[PDB]
Amino acid sequence: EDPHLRNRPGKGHNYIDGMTQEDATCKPVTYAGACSSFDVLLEKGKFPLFQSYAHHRTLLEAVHDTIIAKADPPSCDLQSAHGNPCMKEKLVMKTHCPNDYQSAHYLNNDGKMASVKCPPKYELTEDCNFCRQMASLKKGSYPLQDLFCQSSEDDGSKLKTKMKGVCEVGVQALKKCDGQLSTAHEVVPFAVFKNSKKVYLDKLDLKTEENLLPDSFVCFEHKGELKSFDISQCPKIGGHGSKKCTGDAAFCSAYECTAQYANAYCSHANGSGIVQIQVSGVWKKPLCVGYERVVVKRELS
Amino acid sequence: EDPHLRNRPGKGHNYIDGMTQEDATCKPVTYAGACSSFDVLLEKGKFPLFQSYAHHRTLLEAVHDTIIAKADPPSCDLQSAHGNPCMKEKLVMKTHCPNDYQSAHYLNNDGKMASVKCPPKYELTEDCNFCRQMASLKKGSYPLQDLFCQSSEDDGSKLKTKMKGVCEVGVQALKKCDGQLSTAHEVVPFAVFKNSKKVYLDKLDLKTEENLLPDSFVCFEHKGELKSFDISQCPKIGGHGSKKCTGDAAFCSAYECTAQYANAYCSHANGSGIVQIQVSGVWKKPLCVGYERVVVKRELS
Amino acid sequence: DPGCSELIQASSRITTCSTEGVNTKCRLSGTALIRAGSVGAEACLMLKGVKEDQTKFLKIKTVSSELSCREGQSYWTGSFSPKCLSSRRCHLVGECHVNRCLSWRDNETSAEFSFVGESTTMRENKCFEQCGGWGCGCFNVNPSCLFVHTYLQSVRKEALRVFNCIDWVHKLTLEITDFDGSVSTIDLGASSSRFTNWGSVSLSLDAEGISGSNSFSFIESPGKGYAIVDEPFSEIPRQGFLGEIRCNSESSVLSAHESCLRAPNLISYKPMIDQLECTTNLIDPFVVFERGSLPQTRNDKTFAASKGNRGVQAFSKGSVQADLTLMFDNFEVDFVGAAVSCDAAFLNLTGCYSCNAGARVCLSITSTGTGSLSAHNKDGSLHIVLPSENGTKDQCQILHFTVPEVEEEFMYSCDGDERPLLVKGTLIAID
Amino acid sequence: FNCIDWVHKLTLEITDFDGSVSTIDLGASSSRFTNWGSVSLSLDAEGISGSNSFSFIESPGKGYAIVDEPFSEIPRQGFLGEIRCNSESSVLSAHESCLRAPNLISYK
Amino acid sequence: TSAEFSFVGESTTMRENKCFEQCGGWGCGCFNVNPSCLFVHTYLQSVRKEALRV
Amino acid sequence: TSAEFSFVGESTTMRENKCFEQCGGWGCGCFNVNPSCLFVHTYLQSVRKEALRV
Repeated sequence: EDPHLRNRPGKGHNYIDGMTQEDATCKPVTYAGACSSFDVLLEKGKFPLFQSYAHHRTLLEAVHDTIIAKADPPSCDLQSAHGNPCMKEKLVMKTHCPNDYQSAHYLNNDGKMASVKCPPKYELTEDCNFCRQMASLKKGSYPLQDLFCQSSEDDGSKLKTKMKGVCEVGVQALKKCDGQLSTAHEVVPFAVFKNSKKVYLDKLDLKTEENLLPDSFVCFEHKGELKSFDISQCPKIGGHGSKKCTGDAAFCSAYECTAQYANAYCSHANGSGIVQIQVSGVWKKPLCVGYERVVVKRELS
Repeated sequence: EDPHLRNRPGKGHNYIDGMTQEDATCKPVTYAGACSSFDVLLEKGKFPLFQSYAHHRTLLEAVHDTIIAKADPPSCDLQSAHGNPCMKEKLVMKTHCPNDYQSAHYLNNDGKMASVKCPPKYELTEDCNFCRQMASLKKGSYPLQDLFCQSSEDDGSKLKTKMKGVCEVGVQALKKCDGQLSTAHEVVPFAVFKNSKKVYLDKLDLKTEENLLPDSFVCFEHKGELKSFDISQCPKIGGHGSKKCTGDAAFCSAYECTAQYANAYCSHANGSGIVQIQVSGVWKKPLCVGYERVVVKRELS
Repeated sequence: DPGCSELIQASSRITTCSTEGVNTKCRLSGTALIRAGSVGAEACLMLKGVKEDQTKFLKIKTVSSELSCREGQSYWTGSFSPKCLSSRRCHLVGECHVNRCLSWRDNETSAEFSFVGESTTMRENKCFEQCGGWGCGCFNVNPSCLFVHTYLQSVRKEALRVFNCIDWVHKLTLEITDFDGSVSTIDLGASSSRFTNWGSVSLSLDAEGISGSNSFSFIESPGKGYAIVDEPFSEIPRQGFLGEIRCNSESSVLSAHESCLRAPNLISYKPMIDQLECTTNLIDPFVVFERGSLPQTRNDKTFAASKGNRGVQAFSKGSVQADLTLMFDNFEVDFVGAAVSCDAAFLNLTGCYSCNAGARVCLSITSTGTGSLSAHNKDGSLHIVLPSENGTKDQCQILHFTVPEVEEEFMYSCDGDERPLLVKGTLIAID
Repeated sequence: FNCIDWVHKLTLEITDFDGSVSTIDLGASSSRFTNWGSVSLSLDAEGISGSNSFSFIESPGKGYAIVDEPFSEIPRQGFLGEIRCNSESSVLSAHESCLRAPNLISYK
Repeated sequence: TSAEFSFVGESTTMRENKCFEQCGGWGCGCFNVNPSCLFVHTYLQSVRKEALRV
Repeated sequence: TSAEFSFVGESTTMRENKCFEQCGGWGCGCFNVNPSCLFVHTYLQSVRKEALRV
C-alpha cells in the first residue's frame, strides 16, 4: 500500500538513550530509512486504534514535544534479577511481539516514559516480560501499548482512577482485600490528563470535531523532507491569502487550489483534531488514550 | 491441540530389560524423540485411555520412579521348557500384537515389570504367545497393557480383588465356581497400589482434582524443534535452587524468573492434579490402574 | 435407631452355600422382598446358611418420608447492567452514512469500535443518526451518525436458577448396612435404582404423591435456601416478564456469556447527539426470592429445602407403605464363628405397641472380645443383633409387639451356648 | 410517537457535599452515573394502563400534542402518516431513508 | 463415541453418550476462564436373571 | 435361500425360511458361548386330490 501515514506532524523523533542505534534513519520519520519502532504500527490486524488516529503523535514523539517527561531510569536494566525498576508494571501486562527485539517502551504510573533495555546480544521473550538467549537483531523499541500523543492545555490533575468495583488493577492499589478475586487479563483503556497519573478508564466516549483547525488536517509540502505545514496560511474561497495550497474536493471545497502553483498539499484526515473524553460527567481533553492488558482483580467473595 | 502428548513430566524413562537396542534414544523422552515403546501409545485407534490421560506416567517410567520394582527375571525367554513365569499370564491374553516386534512387556500379579523376549532374530506371532521367523524391526518393546501411573504412596496390601460372582479371572484363583464355567474374553480393569497385588475392578470411576501443584508446568529450551527440561528445577520466588528457570507472567507469578540466566521457558500448563480411584467406596489414590484383556470364566447357571 | 420391624427369610432357591477354609459361606443370586420401614423402624433380612448359629442380617435404616421433585427445563438468571459507548463521526467519512446505520447488524463490529479487545460477552452494535452542520462540530452539511457499541456485563456476585417440577417423586433416604457392618446411605424414589457394593436396590410399591406441580416454579440459591413462586413455568422470554434474560450455566450469568438468551430490543438508549445512557428495566428476582422464601405453608404439606444432596423436597404427614427389592448381584456372604463370652443384662423397655414405630429396648452387654451377638425368641419371629466388644456398653434396638405386657423369652448367644433371658416393660397405645 | 406504559418519573436535583448542583431524573429502575456514584429507584406505584390507542405529536421548541386515535402502524392512503421519515433532517431535506405510501403521488 | 471412553469398544451393549457443561478456572479444576465439559458414557446392564415374554 | 437347505432353491412352491434364536454352550451341544440358530425350511403341499373354487 501507499505509505502515506509515515509523514508525522511536528518533530517525529523515535529514539531513546541506552540502545536503539537506528536513530540515524528515524530522525525524523520519513519515507527513506527503516525503523522497527514504527513499521510494526502500520500492519493491519494489530493496533487498530493507532491506525484510526495515525494523524497525531506517538509516545516518543510526545516525549520529544515537551509533553511527556522521562522517568529515572528511562531504561530498565534486566541484568539484575530479584526485582528492578520496571517489573511490577510489566509483569502484570500481557503483550506480544514477533520476537527478535531488545528494547520495549510503555507508560508508567507517574506519567513519564519507563522502558526496558536488553544489552547485546540478548533477545527478549515472546511476551517481552523477561529475556532469553539467541533472525536479525532489531534494537528498536517495540510498542507495548496502543496510545497516541496530542497537544492540550486543559488542566485536570485532580482526578484519580475512575474505575469502581475493582480491588487492585494494574499497579495502583485502590483498596485492600484478601478474599477471592476474579484474576483475569482484561483490556482496560487509560488516559493521562495535563500532568496527571495513570488514570484508568471505565468507558471510552471520544469526541472529534471536524473543523478548519491545523490539527484536523495533514497538509504537507507539495511535491508535484515532509513536515507539518500550517493550514491557516491557505487562502479562503473567493479571497486572497499569503502562501498557496492545493488539494482534492475535500480541501478545494472550502479553500483555493492552484495545483502545481502551490507550495503545499492539503488533504482531509480521518480522526484528527480536538479529541475529548467523558470523565465524571464533564468533557475533558486528555493527552493520549491507549489500551493495555494488565491484570484486573475484580471483587467476588 | 493437546500440546502435552509426548512431553513426560517428572522422570520420563522408557528403558526395557533384555531388549537393549534403544538405550541411546529413550532417556529422556522429548518431543522429537524416537522410541517404539511410546510411539504406539499415541496411535489413533489403539490406546484411547493413554490419549485421554497423556499428562501422567506409564509402566517403565513408574519402574524408574523408585516406586515399582522389577521382576526376576525381568526378560524371560520364549524358548524355555517348563517353569516359565511369562507363560500363564501371557497365554490368557487377548490383545493382538502388531508386526515387526520381538519383545513385549506387561504387569504381573505381584506388581513388577515382567517382559518376554525371543531369540534374535525371531519376531512375535499374531497373538504374541509364540515366536516365528522375521517394515524394519523395532529397537524396543510393545506395551501389552493400557495402564498409567502417578505420584502416589497409599498402601494397598489389605485390599484384594472385589470381583463378586466370578470364579477364575486371568491367572488369580478367587473362589470356587459351583456351576459350569463360561469361557469368554472380556475387558476387566485392574489396579495396583504401592507394593500390592493386581486388584481387578468392575466399574472404574476415575475423577480429577486439580490444584496448585508443581506438576502443572512445563519448560522447553529456546531456539534462536523443541527439547526437554525438568520443571522441578525451578525454586520459589526470592530464592536460589540448583538450575535456573524463567517464564512468562503465569510461570513468574509463582516461581522466580531468572530472565536470560536460564536456558528454558516456563509456560502455563495443566492436565495434572491428583487423580483418585473408586475402590470399595473409599476414594483412594491409584498407582498402577489400567485395563487388561484376560480370559474370564463366569457361571453359566 | 436400629431395629428391624419387618423381618423375612430368604428363599433356598437363591441361597447356595459353600465351604472354603474351615468356613461355611454362601452367596445370593436373586432378589428378596421386604416391607419398607417407617420413621425410625428398619427392615432386616435374615440369611441362613447350613445350620442354626450361622445367621446373617442386613439392616436398612429409614430416615423419613420425603417427596423429591423431578427437574426438567432448567435455566440460570441474574441481574445485569449495560454500558453504552458513543462515537460520533462526520458524514461521508469512512462509514458515517445515514443509510448504513439504519440496517446495521448487531453482530457486525464497526470501524470505530474494532479496538475494544477480547469482549466475549453479550455485545451488540446499533446505529442512530443525529444532526449535522457547524452547530455540532461537523464539516459536512449532511447529518452525522452516532455509532453504538453496548455490551452486557454481570454486576451481581451471585445468581439464581429457576426450574420447575413435573412430578413429586416419593424419595426415601435409606441407610443400608451390609452383612459385615459396612454402612451405606442411599436413596430410592418411585422406581429408581442405585448402585451398592452388595448389588442394587430399587423402590417397589409407591402410593404417595402430590398432584398439580407444573404450575409452580422453583428457585435454587447457591448455599442459601430455596424458593417457591405461585405461577406456571416461564415460556418464551419476552419484555416485562420474570426471566427475560436466561443462560445455561452459573458461569454464563456470573460472567455474562454470549451463549445465553435475552429479549430482543430490550436495551434502551437515549440519543443525545454526543451523550448516551443505556439503561435497562430488568426484573429483580431477589424481591420474589425474599417474598417467597422456604419454608412456607402450602395446603397441608411443608415445602422446604434439602441437606447434602441438592434438590427440592416436600414433607408429608401420611403413613409409610412401600416395598423394597434387594437385588443381589451374586455377592458372597462369609461368616466366622466367634468364641468369645458375653454376659448381657436387661435394662428397660419403653415405646409403644400395635404401630409402625416400635419399642426401644435397653441391654447391657458385657463381653471380653470384639465380635457380634445374635439373639432370637422361641417360635421364630424375633431376632436381635448387637455388636460386642471388650468392656461394658449399653446397646439395644427398636422392637415391635402387639401386647402392652411383653413377656417374651429371648435366647441370646455369643459363642455357641444359648442361655435364657426374660424381658418386661409397660407400653402405651401408639397408632 | 406513542406510549406503551406510563413510567413514574421524578426529576431530582442532587446537591453534592462540596456544593455542586446536578439536576437529573429517575424512572422505574434506571440508574445514572454521577460524581459520587449512582442513584436509582426502588419502588414505584400509580400506573396508568391503556395507552396504545393514543398517539402524541412532538414539536421542536413549541410543545406536545395528543390525538384520539390508534397509533399509525403501516403507512397507507387516507390515514395520518402517509410519508414518514427517520429524523427531522430527513424530513426537512427529503431523504430516501424515509418511507412513503405506494402509488400516493397522483398524475394527470 | 467420546475420546475419554473410547477404550470400552463399540459393542452391542445399550449405550449412550451425553455432554454437560460445568465451570472453568481454578474454582473446580481447569486453567482457562471458559467453562469445562463433562463426558458421559452411560451403558445399560441386565438386572433380573430371567426375562418375561408379555 | 439358506445354505443348509440348498437342495430346494427358489422352487415354484409356497416355501419359506426362518432363523430362530436358541441357546448354546455344552448343555445344548455346542462349543461357542454365543447363542446358536435354527434353520427352518417349511414348505406347503396339497393333502387330498379334490379342490374347491369359491
